[PDB]
Amino acid sequence: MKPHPWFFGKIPRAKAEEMLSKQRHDGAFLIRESESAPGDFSLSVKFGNDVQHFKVLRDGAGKYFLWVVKFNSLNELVDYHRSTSVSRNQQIFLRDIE
Amino acid sequence: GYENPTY
Repeated sequence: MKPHPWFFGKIPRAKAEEMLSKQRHDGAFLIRESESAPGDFSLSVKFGNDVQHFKVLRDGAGKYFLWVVKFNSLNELVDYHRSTSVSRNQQIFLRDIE
Repeated sequence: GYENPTY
């Protein structure tokens, strides 16, 4: 296999926004390790002239999720949202950064 | 904050 181009580690929320604001297409995203919740992950996505942030939650069994559907890994959560919108307000499909 | 309610 090859590594994933979307894991940025501990990049500040502000820097994620600065980086994603420069992206060409809506849906461009990255997964970052939260600085507010040690051990927690956040999903940053470009949409128009904004950058939306989604908190990656974990249920009682340790599965990850954003809304209702649960995933056994960040990898599956990410791939799922390439075909299903991450947003409740508009259609936003995840696309790898350029 | 985040787009998805966190609690």
